[PDB]
Amino acid sequence: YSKHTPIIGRDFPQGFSALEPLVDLPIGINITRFQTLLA
Amino acid sequence: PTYGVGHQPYRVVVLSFELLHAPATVCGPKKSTNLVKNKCVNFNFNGLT
Repeated sequence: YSKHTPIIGRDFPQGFSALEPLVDLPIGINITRFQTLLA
Repeated sequence: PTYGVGHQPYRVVVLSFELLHAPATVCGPKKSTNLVKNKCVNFNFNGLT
């Protein structure tokens, strides 16, 4: 699920905004760990 | 070049189907009908009946 909220100038905008469904994929993978990737 | 029912070459394809706990992402070509409005009908919309 995700949401993109425009940024004004303060960063981390305030207000309630719900995330919207983006992707739902039938992989069937057991997930216990994850890692973040930077370029 | 020798021919006969038991002697000609034959091409065989085997479709071996499995089943497991993973989601089944493959399905057949579920056939739809046209859309009927303003009448009392039975319906099935993407599995909702």
